[PDB]
Amino acid sequence: ANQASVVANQLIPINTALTLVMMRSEVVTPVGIPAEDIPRLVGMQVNRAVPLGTTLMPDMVKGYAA
Repeated sequence: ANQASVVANQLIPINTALTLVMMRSEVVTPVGIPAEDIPRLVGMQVNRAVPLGTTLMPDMVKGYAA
């Protein structure tokens, strides 16, 4: 119904370490990384450029394991 995922709040350049300003929470389909995980995502690097509005998927974050 409303499992919310992490969505890019701005273009996140390749290899950027994620900061709080970059991540918003939205109910999107397909479902991505749960919005509850935004704390854990801080400081983790993205392995591809992530355009504004894209859902962050598990495979996009180096070192992400849930």
